Amino acid sequence: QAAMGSQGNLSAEVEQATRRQVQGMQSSQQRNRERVLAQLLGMVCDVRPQVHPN
Amino acid sequence: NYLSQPRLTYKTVSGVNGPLVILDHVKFPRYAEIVHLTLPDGTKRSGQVLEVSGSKAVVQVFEGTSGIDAKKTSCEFTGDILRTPVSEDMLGRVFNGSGKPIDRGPVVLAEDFLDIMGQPINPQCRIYPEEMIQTGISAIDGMNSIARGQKIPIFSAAGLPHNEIAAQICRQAGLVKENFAIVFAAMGVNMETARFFKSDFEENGSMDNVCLFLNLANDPTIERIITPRLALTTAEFLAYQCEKHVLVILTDMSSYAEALREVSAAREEVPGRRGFPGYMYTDLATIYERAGRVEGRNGSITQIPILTMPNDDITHPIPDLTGYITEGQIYVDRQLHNRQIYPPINVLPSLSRLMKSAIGEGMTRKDHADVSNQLYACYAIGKDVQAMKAVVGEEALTSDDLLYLEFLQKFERNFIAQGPYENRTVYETLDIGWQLLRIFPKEMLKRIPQSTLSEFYPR
Amino acid sequence: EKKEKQIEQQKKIQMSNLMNQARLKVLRARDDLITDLLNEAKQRLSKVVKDTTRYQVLLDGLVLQGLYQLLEPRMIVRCRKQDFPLVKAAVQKAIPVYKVATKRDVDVQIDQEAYLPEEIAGGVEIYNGDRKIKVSNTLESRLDLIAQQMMPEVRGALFGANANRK
Amino acid sequence: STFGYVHGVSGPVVTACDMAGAAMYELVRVGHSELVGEIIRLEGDMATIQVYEETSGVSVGDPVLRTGKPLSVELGPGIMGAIFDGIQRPLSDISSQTQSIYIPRGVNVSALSRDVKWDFTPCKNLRVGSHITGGDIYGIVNENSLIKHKIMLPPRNRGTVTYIAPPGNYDTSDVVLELEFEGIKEKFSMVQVWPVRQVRPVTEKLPANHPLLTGQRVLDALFPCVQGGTTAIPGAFGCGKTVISQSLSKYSNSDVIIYVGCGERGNEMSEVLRDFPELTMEVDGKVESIMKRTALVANTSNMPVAAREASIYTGITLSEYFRDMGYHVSMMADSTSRWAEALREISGRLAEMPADSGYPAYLGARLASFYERAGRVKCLGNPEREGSVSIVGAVSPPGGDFSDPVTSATLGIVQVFWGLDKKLAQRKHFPSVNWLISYSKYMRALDEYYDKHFTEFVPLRTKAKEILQEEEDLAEIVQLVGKASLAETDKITLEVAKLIKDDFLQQNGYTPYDRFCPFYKTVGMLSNMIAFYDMARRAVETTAQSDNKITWSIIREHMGEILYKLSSMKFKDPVKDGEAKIKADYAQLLEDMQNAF
Amino acid sequence: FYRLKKIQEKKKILKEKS
Ligand SMILES: Nc1ncnc2c1ncn2[C@@H]1O[C@H](COP(=O)(O)OP(=O)(O)O)[C@@H](O)[C@H]1O
Ligand SMILES: [Mg+2]
Repeated sequence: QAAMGSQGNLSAEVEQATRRQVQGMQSSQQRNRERVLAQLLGMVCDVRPQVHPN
Repeated sequence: NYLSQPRLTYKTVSGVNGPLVILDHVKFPRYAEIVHLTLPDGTKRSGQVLEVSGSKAVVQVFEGTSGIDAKKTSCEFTGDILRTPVSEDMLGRVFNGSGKPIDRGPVVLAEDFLDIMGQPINPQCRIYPEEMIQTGISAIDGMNSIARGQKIPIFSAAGLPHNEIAAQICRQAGLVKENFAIVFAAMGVNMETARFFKSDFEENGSMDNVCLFLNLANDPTIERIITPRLALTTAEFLAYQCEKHVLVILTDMSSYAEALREVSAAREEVPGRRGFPGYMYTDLATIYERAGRVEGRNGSITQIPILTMPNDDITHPIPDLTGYITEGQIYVDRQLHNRQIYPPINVLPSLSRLMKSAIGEGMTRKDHADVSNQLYACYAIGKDVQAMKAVVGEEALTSDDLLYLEFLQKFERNFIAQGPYENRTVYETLDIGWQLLRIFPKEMLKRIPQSTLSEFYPR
Repeated sequence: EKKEKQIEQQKKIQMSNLMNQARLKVLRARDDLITDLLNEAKQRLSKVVKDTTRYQVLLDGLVLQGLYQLLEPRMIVRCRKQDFPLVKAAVQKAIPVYKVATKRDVDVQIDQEAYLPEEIAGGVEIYNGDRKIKVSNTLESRLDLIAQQMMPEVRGALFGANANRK
Repeated sequence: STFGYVHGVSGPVVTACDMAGAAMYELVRVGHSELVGEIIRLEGDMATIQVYEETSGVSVGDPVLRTGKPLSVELGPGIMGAIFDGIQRPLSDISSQTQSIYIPRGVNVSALSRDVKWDFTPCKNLRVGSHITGGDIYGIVNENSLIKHKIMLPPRNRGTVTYIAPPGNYDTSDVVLELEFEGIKEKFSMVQVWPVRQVRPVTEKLPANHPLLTGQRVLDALFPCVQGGTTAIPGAFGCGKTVISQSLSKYSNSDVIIYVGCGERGNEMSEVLRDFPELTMEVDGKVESIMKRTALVANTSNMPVAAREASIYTGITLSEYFRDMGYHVSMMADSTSRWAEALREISGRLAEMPADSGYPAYLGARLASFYERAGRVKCLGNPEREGSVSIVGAVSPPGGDFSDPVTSATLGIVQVFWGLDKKLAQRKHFPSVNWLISYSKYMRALDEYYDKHFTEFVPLRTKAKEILQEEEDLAEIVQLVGKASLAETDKITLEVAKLIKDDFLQQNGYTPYDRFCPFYKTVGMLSNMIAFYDMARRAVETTAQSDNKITWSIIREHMGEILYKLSSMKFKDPVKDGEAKIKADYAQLLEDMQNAF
Repeated sequence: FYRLKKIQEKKKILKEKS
């Protein structure tokens, strides 16, 4: 009986809690993807050359 | 804010002897700089710059100089010091000694980059540890009680069960009557030692907060230097920058200093005692004094570093220098291990310097400060009496000293010997301790005044 | 007490191994969300390479950035095959500004024997005279440097910030 | 030239090129963050600099600007109750200016706050036009209710007063005095800048006569210290080298106290600043905490190693500064062995050749030039006051072995030696001072004080040190031959000495009665344990062989109430002062009559 | 051993310049 309740502890979360955490951050990735790429791509084009300070 | 200049790559090595590579024609080298070596076969090695002189820079690679060419190797100068990627999701995982994941995992996403050398805490804003940690062991909780934010080592030897009592105080760490995030540095350990700690943390279900850093004996010795440095800068992050109580376990600290001797002897630095470097006290204190608690934060960090003294010598440079920095030690002995006591803890060279502020009326109760001194004094006299009955005879002693014989066989078997999973409370420990003082008369308990003898000795 | 305590331990190992694989799956899922973000950034820098006016004004400073960081008498510019007339204007524009800030004088050339590979998006790699010291200033080498320093910022701005700080 | 360029950096040391007009032991500021360093060796154009901060990230192109002045401290108000690091930056102000918990290792924080206002008052008998020399008081500032910070002239200069400030509130930057000396006029403020490696000038040295009352019984009786003397406390870890240090900084007779943590623990300086603002003491019938006379120089073991040299010289300059006001300063250095480990690590970078066990050959000259800045000595100046500096320096020998190049070099310099034993700490016998190997050299210097106030104590310690050595000469017989074969004059020796080691020598530091023991209680309870030894002598020697006599077995069963009185003399709190002297004689009248019966 | 090896290291320094 303990080996049967332990298989009840498997699929209960590993498909419920794990999968909702992926799609929970997949939505959060899509909302903020374009503002990050606007800032990140700008820094590559911001080249400025000093020489050592020495 | 951010280094945005492209890193330079030099193919200009000029000397390599031992673990040191000497790079020439470097333009403005930097002390403590981290570099990346590209071998002529393509394997990548990291290295710290330990000396710069004009255009020359002496680096030391972490994985050794075996195979480093003169014409074909290329070293790339990362423009900053060695900073590790630290995060909150840097918890619940197992990492190697250098920086990398082990359990088929990703690299950490780096909430910030912290320097692994850290920086020392201002003593004006460092609050003194007061609250007591109940570890469930009577030799720990009763006589040498630790506080939350206390540095206290386990003084052990080869073969003694120091790993078994290391896992015991991790399962049973709690406040005296919201869990401890344990960061674990495994340094120079056997494979069966790393499998013991992995299968213990994966057994009690604490592995959602364990930060285990493992560094086996086959891994190189120069990576043992940065192994407690990375294991303490995540604990600094979790406690001073994430508001969480951290327990750091360092093992083996003898494998740290033996790896520290190899690098010092290769750099031809000045030796101290037994070949160890003269700056060994400073290097041991830059990983020991990164502990305690600060005033503005509610998290803390406590350190229990395990070290095995060579040849059972407490005057060796390993336990002597760690005894001068830390706040009292725990001495697991060998002669008590032969008698099958599971914590073989000789309480006479054991100490806890912060135990006085952690005991009292508000902390546990009134008689804790008094029964611990009396159990210490009767064990000290009865062990000197034990060296007298072995040289003269078991019958010709003073009549009071036969009670000292009866105390010691009840002290080592009932008070300290408790079993691998039994977790006594502090009130259980003092109740067992008064049972062993019951066999002595009331007026031979000299270290206890007459006031609290009335409330506890008739029972 | 052997039949019961072993299966209670083995289930508790089994339960703890389940949370390990559940934590490692969602952590590996966070990798590919950053990996394609670096992959689509590699595509969108190639579109900057396609148009010319924004790419050359990038390439004027990007050649000069390797020039000011090397500071040798003789330096060697090594470029892509397609961008070779574009870097030739970029090197010639970067000569009389090197003489303004610094007071040596450079002696640049452009290596026609060896070029950068075709899979390389853009940028340049500038060597010294002796082939020994090298500054790699390509677009794959410039994207990697900014992506390292911004992993604090592309996690908090792109996922949820941690509720426990300082 | 004005500034320099780094050539190489390897650990704490920095080689700096383009540095030609630089003198030895000048102060420089190396790097972009301006790390404070000191020149120790120069080879033509290049100078070598030991840096008091961490050199991590210092590049070759970094500038090294020269200051033209040695390492010095600012001396004035705002120094009692403060806490500094080795180069005298205030730790309480460095944590409010930055709001962090770390020291940013770049900050040039002023040592004394230039915004806090102090109420200056003049010498009253210092008019305009009066002649004035170096080192005399020209004003009084009450920094606390306990400390009157006497403002003094620097010892270099002299002149005629042309302007003096009226009584009021002033900063540390306000001009207070103007002196015309040749017909040149130099301004003065309430602060003066003195180099730490230079001994303060002073009129003439004096012999030391008054003792330092530490409060412990074994320290005040057997191995006494004077104010103006040098003391060394060696010992292994866990022996109690800080409990002697904390009980001396709490309960001594000293006017001001400084405490130099040189390579100490970080928690041990936080331990000091907690219980010090609640421990009040009584000087004029008023109660004030002992933090108002305390000043800390905190350089923990996490902090850089070259600042251990600077924290020692910072303290002894502050110790010699309050010496010149007429106060009796006591300095505790903990530990001086970490200063010796600092000199080893610096000289290892310069490739110097080592003396015994790694340490440089100039180790014993650094220690001698530090302990010889202590002494009771008449200060410079016209009001003709007298001050003193006591140095009590903890030594940490490796392995607890006193055959050490730091310990053995120290014992040739100091006069008092409090040897802490580990076997006396393996049993809970505190304080752990080993009475056999410890000594003092102020014996002949103190008995002129002892035939005035306690006229009976010098014959007492001559017998009490004889009894403790008689026990040690017979303790080797008992472990080899046995206790059953002794004489009767020896069994009385072992039990009285066991009464001395348990009542007189043992002292609980946290109990409310033995945390401080005044000297009448020390001479009092020692006068009864030796008279009991002399009374039990006559019970054995006079009735020697003939009669069925007192054989000491009948003593221990009949004096069980009287021995319980002798073992309980330590329980006399300072709630009684006159009654404790009576009960010392009330226990003696029981001792008087019981030998008759 | 440390003193004698340090002398030999300094003896190669003066030999290399001279
Ligand atoms: N007077 C005393 N009374 C009671 N305990 C003491 C006393 N002196 C020292 N101890 C004990 O000795 C321990 C070590 O003190 P400590 O000063 O730290 O030795 P050390 O500085 O040489 O390492 C303290 O934690 C305390 O428990
Ligand atoms: Mg100490």
